[PDB]
Amino acid sequence: AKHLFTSESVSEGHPDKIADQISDAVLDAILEQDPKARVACETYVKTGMVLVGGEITTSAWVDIEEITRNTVREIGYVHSDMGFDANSCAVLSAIGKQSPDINQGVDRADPLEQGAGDQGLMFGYATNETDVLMPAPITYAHRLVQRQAEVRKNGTLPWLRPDAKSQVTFQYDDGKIVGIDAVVLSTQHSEEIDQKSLQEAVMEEIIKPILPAEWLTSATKFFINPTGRFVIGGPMGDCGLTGRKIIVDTYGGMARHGGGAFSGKDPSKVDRSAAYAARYVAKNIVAAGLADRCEIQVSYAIGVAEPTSIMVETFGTEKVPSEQLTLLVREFFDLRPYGLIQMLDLLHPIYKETAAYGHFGREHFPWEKTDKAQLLRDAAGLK
Amino acid sequence: AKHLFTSESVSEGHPDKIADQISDAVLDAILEQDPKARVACETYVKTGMVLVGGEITTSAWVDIEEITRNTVREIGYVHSDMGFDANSCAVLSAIGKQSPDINQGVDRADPLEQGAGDQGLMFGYATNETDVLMPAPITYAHRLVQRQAEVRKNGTLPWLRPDAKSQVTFQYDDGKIVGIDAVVLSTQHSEEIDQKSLQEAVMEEIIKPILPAEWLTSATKFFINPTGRFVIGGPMGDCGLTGRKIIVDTYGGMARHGGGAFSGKDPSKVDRSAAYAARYVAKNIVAAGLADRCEIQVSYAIGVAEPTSIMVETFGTEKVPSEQLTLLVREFFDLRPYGLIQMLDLLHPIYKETAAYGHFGREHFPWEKTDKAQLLRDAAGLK
Amino acid sequence: AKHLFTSESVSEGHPDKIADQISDAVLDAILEQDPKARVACETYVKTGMVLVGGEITTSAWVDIEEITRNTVREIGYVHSDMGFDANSCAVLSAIGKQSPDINQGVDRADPLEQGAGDQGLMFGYATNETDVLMPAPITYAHRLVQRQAEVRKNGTLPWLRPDAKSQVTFQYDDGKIVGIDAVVLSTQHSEEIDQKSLQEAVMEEIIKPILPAEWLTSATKFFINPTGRFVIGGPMGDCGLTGRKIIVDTYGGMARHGGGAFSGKDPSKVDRSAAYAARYVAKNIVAAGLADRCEIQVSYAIGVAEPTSIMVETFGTEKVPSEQLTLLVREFFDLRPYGLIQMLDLLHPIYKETAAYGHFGREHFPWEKTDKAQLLRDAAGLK
Amino acid sequence: AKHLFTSESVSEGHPDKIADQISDAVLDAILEQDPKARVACETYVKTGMVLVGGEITTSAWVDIEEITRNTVREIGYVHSDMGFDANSCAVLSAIGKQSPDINQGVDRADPLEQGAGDQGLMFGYATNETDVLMPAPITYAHRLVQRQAEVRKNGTLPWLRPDAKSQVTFQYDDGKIVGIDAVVLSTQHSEEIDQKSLQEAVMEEIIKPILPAEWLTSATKFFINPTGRFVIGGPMGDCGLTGRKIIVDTYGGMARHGGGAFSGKDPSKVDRSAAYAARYVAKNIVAAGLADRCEIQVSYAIGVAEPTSIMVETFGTEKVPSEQLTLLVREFFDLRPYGLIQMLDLLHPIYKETAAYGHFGREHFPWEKTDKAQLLRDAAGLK
Repeated sequence: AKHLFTSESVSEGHPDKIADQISDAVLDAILEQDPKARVACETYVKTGMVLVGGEITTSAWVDIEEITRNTVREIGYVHSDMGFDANSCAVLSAIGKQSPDINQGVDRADPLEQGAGDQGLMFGYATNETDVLMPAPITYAHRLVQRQAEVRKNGTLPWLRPDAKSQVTFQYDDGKIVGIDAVVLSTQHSEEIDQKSLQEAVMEEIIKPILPAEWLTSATKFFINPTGRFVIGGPMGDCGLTGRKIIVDTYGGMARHGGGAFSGKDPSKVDRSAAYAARYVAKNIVAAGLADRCEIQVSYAIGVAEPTSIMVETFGTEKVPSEQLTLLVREFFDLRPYGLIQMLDLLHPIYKETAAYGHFGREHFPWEKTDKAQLLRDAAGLK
Repeated sequence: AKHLFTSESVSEGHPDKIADQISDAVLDAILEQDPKARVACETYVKTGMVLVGGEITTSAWVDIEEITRNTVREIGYVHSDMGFDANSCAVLSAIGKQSPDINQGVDRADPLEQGAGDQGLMFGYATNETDVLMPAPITYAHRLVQRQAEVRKNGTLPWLRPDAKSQVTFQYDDGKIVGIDAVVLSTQHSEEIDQKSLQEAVMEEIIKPILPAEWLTSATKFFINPTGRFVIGGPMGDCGLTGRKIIVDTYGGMARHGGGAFSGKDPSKVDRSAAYAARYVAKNIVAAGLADRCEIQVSYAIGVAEPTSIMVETFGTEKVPSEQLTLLVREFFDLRPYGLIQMLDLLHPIYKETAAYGHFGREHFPWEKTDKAQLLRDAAGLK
Repeated sequence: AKHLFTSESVSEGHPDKIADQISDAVLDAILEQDPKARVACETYVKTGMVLVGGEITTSAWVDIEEITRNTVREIGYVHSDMGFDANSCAVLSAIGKQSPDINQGVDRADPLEQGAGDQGLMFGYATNETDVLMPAPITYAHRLVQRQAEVRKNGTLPWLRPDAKSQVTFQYDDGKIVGIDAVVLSTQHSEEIDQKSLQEAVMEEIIKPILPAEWLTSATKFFINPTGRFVIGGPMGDCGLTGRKIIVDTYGGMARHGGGAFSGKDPSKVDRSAAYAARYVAKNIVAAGLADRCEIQVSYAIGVAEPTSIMVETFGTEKVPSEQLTLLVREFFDLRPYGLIQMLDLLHPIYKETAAYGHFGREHFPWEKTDKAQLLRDAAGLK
Repeated sequence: AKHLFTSESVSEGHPDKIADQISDAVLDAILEQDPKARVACETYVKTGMVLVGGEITTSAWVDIEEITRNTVREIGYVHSDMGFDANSCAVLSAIGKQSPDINQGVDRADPLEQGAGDQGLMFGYATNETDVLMPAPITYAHRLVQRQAEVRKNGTLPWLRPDAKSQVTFQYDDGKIVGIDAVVLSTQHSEEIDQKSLQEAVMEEIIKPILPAEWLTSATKFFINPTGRFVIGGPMGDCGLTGRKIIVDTYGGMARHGGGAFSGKDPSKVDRSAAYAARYVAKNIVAAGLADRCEIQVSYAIGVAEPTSIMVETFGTEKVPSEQLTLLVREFFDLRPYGLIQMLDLLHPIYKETAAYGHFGREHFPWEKTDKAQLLRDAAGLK
């Protein structure tokens, strides 16, 4: 039953994903020295200023002027003829520090893996459409621009200044992907490149090697780079702030995504840590037999680490009844907040990368390493 | 089978909304001198500062320093131990004024109606779930703390500083409406009101005579601020950020959401303007009997008028098989970008009411009026 | 009786003189549209931000983002490889606007050329050592860098990025300048120029044509460009704010300079307008006979446009007694504040230039046009 | 012959000083972890904001956000209708941390004592004009509103908000000391005190028992705030600015002043450090009988230890003909830059007391101690 869904992934580059980078990048050293830190990181960016604002609390003492500077080096904005160089661009910073004690915090927490957390409604999903478990669109969006960040940096094309937007559409007939409608990839590029050669370059080294031609029709629209030219890119003309690029980070479109800001929270801010657990259970369910597609919802108000809701659903997919799914899950991996810190050893430095390419997708994440998966087949049956 | 859900909200007090309000307020005040300006602003607010940074094209001159200022005025913030006073509140303009022809990022159509925007994805969702064709957990969340305001200006309960977060937690059975499981208010109270004291006048006056009394279980969990001492609130401690609470700005958690910029953009920018129109399509596709819970996707590509993908699920409940109506929409809801503009009488200041309390929700703004409805039933067949 | 005094003039370029430029440059259009405006203009500059802050009040409505941008074009900071380009450098702005009425102002003013002004102690001086009336050092400081801004811009040397510091020393034996000890001129320059050629270039096209060799010894030290190289210049590594480069603007060293911020005040701020009158009388006295060297002091508290003090002194120079000097002066050109606005027609746009090269010195200033000069000889005698 | 003078001052309340205070406070707090850091900061303050922007080299980590904050605390600003509260006051770091070797601008000597700085000019001036060898119009200005503070913390007159401008207006005859002509206080008063009411407790308690009563004419003009309603004061309306009140920071108006950076620089930067030392030379060259009103110039050139010009006028009154003592100084006051450092025991936090109320003025800081004095009299001849 015919559908053609779409998704956008923007690469590190597009100002919102810069922010995400500075944000967590203050967070990583402010964690590496003190993983018990509470930190958030609302970076604003545009034109000449990276404002790294927000509130911290660690033993650690992170330098911000270079953290900020440095990842703007890293993603590659270096002379003005692009649009803000890493190095004559002010970092200002308005980080409110409270002091590092334990007691009157924004909750109070006391036996360790009980009693805790804050307000937000975090969904999870994984599904079998893909080789690893993410909906087919955001994958062949994210991947696409991830070859863009391979094929600038290494020296393959010398010309793709890295603010790249990349959209993709899949002709959803049934359960499977029969077709894939239009690949929209715009990429910023030097004054060197006449468009016909970019129109050519993109399709060799960025697109064709990562779109599986077995789907690729003779209906499928290449829309590479459509508005004239792109030279000035990154904040030079536009404005960009922390992670309101929030769909692209977690199932581009397909995620019931219950209000939630991803990068730059330490892991006691539940909107993030708790929601990774919502992935860890969903995938862990899916590839292990118990259904063709799994989604969870988990939800907390402030305080009660006894979680206010577990809305598991499959949409006509399940192995046992919809109820026994829930049943198994609950007994198997507790999602009280300081609980999920523990399950997958979170506060040690895995962050710069969660900003930029896929917050879950690359098989090296604590939330992504499917493990207590094959331990689900056994209580369903041996499957 | 049965489910629980949750849907948060924040008042005109929560930093993120206060910011968002200001950005819509500059959008708005830019339109009063003319509507045809492209204009996006983004604020960041916290502590002692609001920076209204953005890129504006317009012949309007509006002095942002006033607009920021009496907007924070309209949120009640005066004697500073209420978080930040809107008299000392610093104000920084970083809005880049471009006049009506040399921008980076323009290029266009021939008649008005064939133009094209920048790219992305948008959805909208209806349901006679409750009154309006909102999925009324976000709505009973919202409505509940629509009353925090009513109170402040109406004198009656006096000590409420502006902030309100909230979660309604409904349980749901597979049809229409079962019972409340939990409901919470966090208002930031006066210094003067005793903790237990506050709870009750809340109970017997904010919460109940909003939140619809038929469903009241002997186990409806009632969290009036399990923290209590919400007092240094407002724009302190958590920072502002324009255009972040997108979910509670759009459809409980019940929304399939696109990445994106609801507040702070003129109705060219099809981030917002497609996803307003996708309630014009949704409410209507319910309102005329032909389903009972649509969600139509729209997407667009930059440098194209003809959109790239449009899909109206029907979570069951379709009173026409399917590709019939998805021609009907194609027949009389011109999804071409500038088309929408003219469809939704969108070029007017209208907008500062948006940032507040659902964009679609309230019966006023043209995005929920049942205009094109019986014109479908008699069209998809003649019934 | 031997002395060797020094002075520094920095060119437009050195961050403090940038500021001075942005400052008055907001002031000129905010005057051109409304000369009755009160405006001040504390621009901060460093690295990536020009902050143009301060308070205004006009009918006018000056754009600031381009004013700010534009004079950073003007003095020539254009690609990053210098240190902040005019155009990916944020201008932010925090200009506090009051509204344009007349009554409760920071004084109250009522018949026109009476009753008025504010607190400050403004000295004036002119003397005969120079062709026009300024002490010999600041002249052969200012002039020097003013050939630097001729010999970059025009295309003579293609290489002097314009943040130039220039110091000069005069062997003061008696009343006259018998000698001139050391010309210290550092100038910023491309990676093109090996120093020996700069060491050569400077002495042809910048120094020798403007130091009168008739003084120039074979003792006189050229100190051109001494710390290694200068490439990055202007705010790129240092920080710069409005007119605290305050000696160089008014008799580099030799001015009793009674506390006072020059650029970017409109002319009801007495520290500036009133003090120009302190020049208009001193020069007007000097070249017209009545003494070899004249200095005045004038001084006001807030309010009483009847000026609290007139400390005229010559230091053993006078034609009549020191007293009759005062006597003539008083009868001749009144220095109540709204008085001196009038004498020399000040509020019409002469400002961008008062920041940068000499606040008095170039023979086209209202304060500098000596006129009621020859009308002093007559009441002394016919001399 | 006779003269009038004037000398202003501002308290720890006037914006410019409040800023200056903070910048010296960061300088200071940077020295506590080590003295050898080059460090310059500059603040800008106003309304809701303090940005401590600057360039620091140091191994110290000091968190500016605290230092700015409890400094504005120490200026008394709390309940916001007193101008700006120092709890909501936003704080922005733009201090560029460089570690101990690759800077733009270093290059140096071989022993410590032959090093060189950046360039400029400095003067210092003594007189047993009144007690200390200050020209005590700035001093009776200063001293007078040194008492505004004494009062606030001592409880007695309570309603004084922190701001004080002031002008003493002395008349002078050609020798020692004649009569007061005028004296004014602008304090910013409470909302509560009646205008006439305030004047008198001012009169009979701030002004008199500072300002030395012998000289009290039947015509000493007494301006207690001819404006009266000074109330919205502090850092509002006129902006802050680090390092601007240089005259009232240095020598009435009676100072020959060099351009420059008294507050906010470590004692390398011979802006400040030469002009502290030129009171060590001045006070001393008076203190040992050999003149009664010196002013020695020093200057330096960048890339030279040996200074470029040094001159000790004697406005008459020289008890040694001249070039004799100007060898003596050359003999035992090593004016070579790092020399001074070691001469003036300058590498210590000392400094936040400086920004307040004369740099030289008070008998404590080594810049007014009569160390080398009788060691001259017996040296310039043996008397």
